[PDB]
Amino acid sequence: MSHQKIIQDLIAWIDEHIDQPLNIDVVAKKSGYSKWYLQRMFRTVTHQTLGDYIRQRRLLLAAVELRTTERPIFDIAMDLGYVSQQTFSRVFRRQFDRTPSDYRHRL
Amino acid sequence: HYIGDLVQRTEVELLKTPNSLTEIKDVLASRGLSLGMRLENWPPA
Amino acid sequence: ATILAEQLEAFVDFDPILLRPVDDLELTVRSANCLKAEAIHYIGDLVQRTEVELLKTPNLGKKSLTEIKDVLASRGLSLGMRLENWPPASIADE
Repeated sequence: MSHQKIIQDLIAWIDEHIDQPLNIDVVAKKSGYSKWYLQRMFRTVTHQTLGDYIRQRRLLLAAVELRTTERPIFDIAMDLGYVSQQTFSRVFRRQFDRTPSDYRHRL
Repeated sequence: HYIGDLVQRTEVELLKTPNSLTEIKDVLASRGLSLGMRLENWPPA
Repeated sequence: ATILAEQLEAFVDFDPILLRPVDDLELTVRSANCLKAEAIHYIGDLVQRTEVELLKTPNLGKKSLTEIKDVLASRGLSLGMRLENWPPASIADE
């Protein structure tokens, strides 16, 4: 089994469990590998990062929880690896170039 | 309408009404409660 | 009162999706793509293996306990239950 089949399984590993507290100590242990070694092979298969991409699906989930659900900004961050919305609102100007308040207005 | 309904409607449910997130955490910790409980067979009325 | 009560004793009077691949069983995302990597490419091999090591492999997590047991609750299948004839001649992988 080549490693390009490993990371193909890893793209369906998280697509249901980004609302869960999913950390690297779960992803590495339930893959059969170590904590660091999964990140070296992750570059040569999809050209992007791993610890930011789980945020990139988490910040994708916050936008589809804002354009559909009435949940506030402060405690969507509580389930997605943040302890407050102060940093969680800040990276959204990097990921989608918008404010977490301004997305729901422009339809 | 209920105090026990307010614990079902967690802290990711209340804040978008116009016109307290830290004050409710003070008023629960004074009298021994918590926010975000999951209840069952409620309300029985 | 036993002397008295002994005087009154004469006066008191085939399933279609069991033969299905796991990835086309209409489940959630990480409930189906983790069975085929442990020689379970059918539904018949999942019901006949011990659960105290199957979820403890480094491919399956904690949230998969429900949906495997969701199939196992309705039709009447048991944990580690043997079957009469699940496997046909056609077996494959991805």
